[PDB]
Amino acid sequence: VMDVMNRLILAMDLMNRDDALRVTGEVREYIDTVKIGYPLVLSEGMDIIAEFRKRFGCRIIADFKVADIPETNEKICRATFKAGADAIIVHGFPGADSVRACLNVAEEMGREVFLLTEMSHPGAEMFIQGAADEIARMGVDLGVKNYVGPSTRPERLSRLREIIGQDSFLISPGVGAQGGDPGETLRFADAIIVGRSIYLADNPAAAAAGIIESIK
Amino acid sequence: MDVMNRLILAMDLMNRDDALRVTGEVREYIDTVKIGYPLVLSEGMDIIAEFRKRFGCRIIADFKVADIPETNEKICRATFKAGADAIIVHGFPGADSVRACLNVAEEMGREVFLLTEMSHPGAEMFIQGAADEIARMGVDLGVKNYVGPSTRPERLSRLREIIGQDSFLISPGVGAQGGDPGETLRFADAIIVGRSIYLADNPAAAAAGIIESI
Ligand SMILES: Nc1cc(=O)[nH]c(=O)n1[C@@H]1O[C@H](COP(=O)(O)O)[C@@H](O)[C@H]1O
Ligand SMILES: Nc1cc(=O)[nH]c(=O)n1[C@@H]1O[C@H](COP(=O)(O)O)[C@@H](O)[C@H]1O
Repeated sequence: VMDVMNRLILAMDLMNRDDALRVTGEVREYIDTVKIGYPLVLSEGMDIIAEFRKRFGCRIIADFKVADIPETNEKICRATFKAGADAIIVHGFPGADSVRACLNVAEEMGREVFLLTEMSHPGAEMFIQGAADEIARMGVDLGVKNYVGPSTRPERLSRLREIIGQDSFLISPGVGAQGGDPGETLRFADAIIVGRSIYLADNPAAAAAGIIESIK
Repeated sequence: MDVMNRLILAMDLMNRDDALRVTGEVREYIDTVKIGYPLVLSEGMDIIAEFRKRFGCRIIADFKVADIPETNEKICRATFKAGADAIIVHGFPGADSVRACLNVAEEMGREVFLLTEMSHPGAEMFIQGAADEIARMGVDLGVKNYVGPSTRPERLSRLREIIGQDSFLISPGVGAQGGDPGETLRFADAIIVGRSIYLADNPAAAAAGIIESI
């Protein structure tokens, strides 16, 4: 599994290059793993992945929540890995053929898929939650090794960990701004994802150091 | 929206030169192009403005937005700043996520299209069982534009029933995935067609043939 420094992944959702680079640079002593999503990529281009690599030498997880038909999923993954992403986040809700298409590209290109089962926001309770245990089981059956589950629902995060087993790698968003607690989340997740609590702080380095101290 | 010839081109070529050439070849037959992540992630969001400049077509951004409300609002902002007229959003992440997109679209004078049931086989596993409820959620939220599957005309018909004749419905899965253009247009206002046109020997003839059948 990826060795995430301090078990802390930065969700870099700032939307301009200058701020995103500044904040990431400020927290680089604490965090070697950066999640980059569409807010930054649609604002600055896929070449932002290259810039981050060049500047920081941090692993990059492309949080693209890939959720299309198998053929389009393959293309999205190929474009994403071409750009230098280490891993990509894929939705499970569209079903097994869609997830398999992503896994096939990742195997071909020597990269990793993270399967998003249950989401962290309240609306996830409407449709996703009821499918999430089966999505997770589908992942295990497909040979998925890396998973994403919600900090905001510790009981659900615990069930996801049970389903995937201790050997699988589990990362969890919803810590801080959405209400999840870092220590409680780390009972089940290998690493926590944190965005606004760090990138909106007056001193992102101090914010990162504080979270890390609180999980020692 | 008034889609010329009820035909929307799904421009999923991944190289700017091919995408512009092929779109140029079929421009006399369309006025609406769906641009997705294959082209955007390969060539940049500036491709949208380029399509507007070259073709003056309407642009639907097929981004199947599927994040938390806060991230959804950022995605929609970036997308509309790039010049998209509309964005496709998944309904399965629930009402708050959809609402976030609706809010941004209202601010910038654009439209949200709600994707309920998808066209590929895997849609049967989780999406299909939720699709009617997702459509009723769209109705509650005041969504006027929807996407449903050409490959399952009874499911497309049901979607039309739920949303009513006044809502706008577009449908992918025509051609390559097995959906029929004429049957799909019994229920949808417009069909989305990708590979059957853009992978054709003669894309212009492919489009003209389709339009001849409908
Ligand atoms: N991928 C995600 C799946 C999810 O269920 N929840 C979630 O917040 N995310 C993402 O994680 C990050 C959470 O950031 P924050 O709430 O710490 O700011 C954002 O990039 C979200 O888009
Ligand atoms: N947005 C979609 C929802 C969907 O359910 N099926 C689908 O194919 N799409 C998209 O429509 C287009 C279908 O293209 P083709 O099958 O005609 O090549 C592709 O861009 C897909 O990503």
